[PDB]
Amino acid sequence: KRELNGYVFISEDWRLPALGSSAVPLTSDFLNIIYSIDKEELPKAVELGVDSRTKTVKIFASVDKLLSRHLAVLGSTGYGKSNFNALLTRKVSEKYPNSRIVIFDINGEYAQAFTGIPNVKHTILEKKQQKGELYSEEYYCYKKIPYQALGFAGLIKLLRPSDKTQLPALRNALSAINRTHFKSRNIYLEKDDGETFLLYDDCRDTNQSKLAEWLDLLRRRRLKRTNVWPPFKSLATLVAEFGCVAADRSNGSKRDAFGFSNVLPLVKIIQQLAEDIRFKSIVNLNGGGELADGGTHWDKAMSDEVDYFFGKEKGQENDWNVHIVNMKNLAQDHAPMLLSALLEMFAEILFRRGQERSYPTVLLLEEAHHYLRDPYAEIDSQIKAYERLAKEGRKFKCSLIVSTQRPSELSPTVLAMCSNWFSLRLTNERDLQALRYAMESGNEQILKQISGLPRGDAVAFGSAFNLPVRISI
Amino acid sequence: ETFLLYDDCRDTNQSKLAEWLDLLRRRRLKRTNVWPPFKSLATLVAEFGCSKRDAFGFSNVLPLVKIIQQLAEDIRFKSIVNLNGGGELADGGTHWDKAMSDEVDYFFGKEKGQENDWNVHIVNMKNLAQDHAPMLLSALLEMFAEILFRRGQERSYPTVLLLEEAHHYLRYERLAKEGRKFKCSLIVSTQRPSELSPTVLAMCSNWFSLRLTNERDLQALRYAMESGNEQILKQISGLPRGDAVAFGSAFNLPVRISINQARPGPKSSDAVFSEEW
Repeated sequence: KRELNGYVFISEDWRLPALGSSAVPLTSDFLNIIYSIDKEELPKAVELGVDSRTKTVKIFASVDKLLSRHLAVLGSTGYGKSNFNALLTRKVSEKYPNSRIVIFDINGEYAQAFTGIPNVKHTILEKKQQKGELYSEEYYCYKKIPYQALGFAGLIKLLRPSDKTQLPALRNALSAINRTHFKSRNIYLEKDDGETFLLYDDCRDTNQSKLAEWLDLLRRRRLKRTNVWPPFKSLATLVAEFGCVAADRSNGSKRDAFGFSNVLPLVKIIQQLAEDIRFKSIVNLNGGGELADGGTHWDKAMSDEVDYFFGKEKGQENDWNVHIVNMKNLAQDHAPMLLSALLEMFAEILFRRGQERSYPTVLLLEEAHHYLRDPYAEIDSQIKAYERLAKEGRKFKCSLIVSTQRPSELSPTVLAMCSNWFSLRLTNERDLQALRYAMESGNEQILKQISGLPRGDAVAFGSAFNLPVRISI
Repeated sequence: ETFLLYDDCRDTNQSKLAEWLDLLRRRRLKRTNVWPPFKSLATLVAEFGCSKRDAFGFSNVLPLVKIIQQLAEDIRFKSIVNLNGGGELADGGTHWDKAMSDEVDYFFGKEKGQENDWNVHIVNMKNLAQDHAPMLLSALLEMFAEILFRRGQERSYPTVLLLEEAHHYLRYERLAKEGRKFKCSLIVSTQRPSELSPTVLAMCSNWFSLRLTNERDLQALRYAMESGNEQILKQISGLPRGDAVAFGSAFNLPVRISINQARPGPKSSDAVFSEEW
């Protein structure tokens, strides 16, 4: 209808046309009027593309409500999905140079087209340029992660003890890591008064009538602290030591073969995992760190790495705006177990940070089905972690962008939290059926159209768009 | 005389534990007056699961002790529920009864015939994680039902209960079937009616349906409707904002009305990522 100011469109379907009325099609001006957006969204809008039917009208979307909730992109990789993601990220970056975006890459394609943007870094798993300088190739730094961040629960999960009394032995061993004195091959210390404490390396029966009280005073925690982080082999020796000793009734010792028989799988798996090339190249197992007093050392060993990957809080200056994490030298076996461990820690840090200080964040995880779902197990531990991360993501300032190619393999609960959908061509039936089951703002016509979309054509529907439309880009 | 207990299957003082457990089961020991810490269950299970503590029967109870010790040091879980104890214990066998009754009386009001203070209660749970809401909320509802049964018909008081976003934890069902008998009412709010059990939608007598779009959700509504026709279900697929269709025992004929605005409204706080950039 025409008002004193201009043309306004109203969404209601309770009025019907009169009998005998003539019908005419619509021109470019009417499409412009219909597909427009409110005036208050003009400063917050971004160009996205043009419709594939008429190629005459430009369609804009409010960033605030597009990224306030979660977002998901579905399609086939290599047919324009990567181009769409790169274009969306690049267009987001240009409007606000002071925006923070983190990208978890799988193959080295997303870093190629991001050149010419201030505050761009790289990571593969030296020379640093000044602030404001653009980005070119051959400016890639190197880094890796040590095992101090995995934590008590992380080591428990990786070792997966599932027999006998292995669990209590591991708990006792891991409770005595801050008080392990290590040298080239000698683990011993003299006392302050003058008494000398010694340990042996041979696995033989020697003066074990006092080894029980040695471990007793170790558990009592009245022994000297340490200032260097012990190497990875320390836990193997510690777990081997426990369970082979016993307390005799009077002046004796016992070498129980059953205890060593029960313990041997742990040392076997530890030594098998220690010797590796595809794994040993990511985990810094050497140790040689620095400790802290007070007994609270676990928190910082994770906080520092969370800060390194994702940045600092408000009020503390940061130098990077876009941080692509390019990973290629990771075997397909260890990806779901290592990558999924990087998100629970981020969720915990987000909880600890609180509402008082927080910074807007955009995350662009790619190939979700590779690490969100373990392909050689049925345990849904990753499901709980992901859903807790998503739940905390809306309470605080965070937003995810899921990007997969085989929607059937994804858990059906994953698509529940998303609010907007971008879809490409799909050449299967199971993926379409999965899409229809767990979607919102549906329409049968677009669902039929998406079966035979050509190259470069995508559909969009959600809370941001008032009327679903197909765009070309 | 005192005897100690450990966890790591220690081969220490394995001579007289059998008579200790025999006397414990025979109920001839001394009773305490303080609540033990929650972590003691791990040691109790370790002791009861094995004149020598064999390691073959211990393997049969590994998952239970593992889970109970895993939940012990989880920071999120212990921020909502107490795990320290230290309370008064009465004399007899009614110690659980008061422990449930006092908390239930605190939460869901007091018994009729006694003075009360509040008339409207708002329970705010934003710090509770989504991985733990079902268990705690279902436990609270079960406690409420169990306390309701033994209070009696003549001692009950009317109560209206609102349950927002109810499909997570209503998915045991004593409340929905005894609410009428024990003078209690429920209001259900859910944006996905399919997840709700098919037997809970039948007891409702009035319906206030806003706009729905998914095809599966609308089919579940047709299955359990009892006071409506197919002529009005077509309007739901295109209802504008603020409009609703109502039908039930309180309406002579189905109607399509536009709801008013409440002043003051609720806190619709929404995060803005453009002002801070």
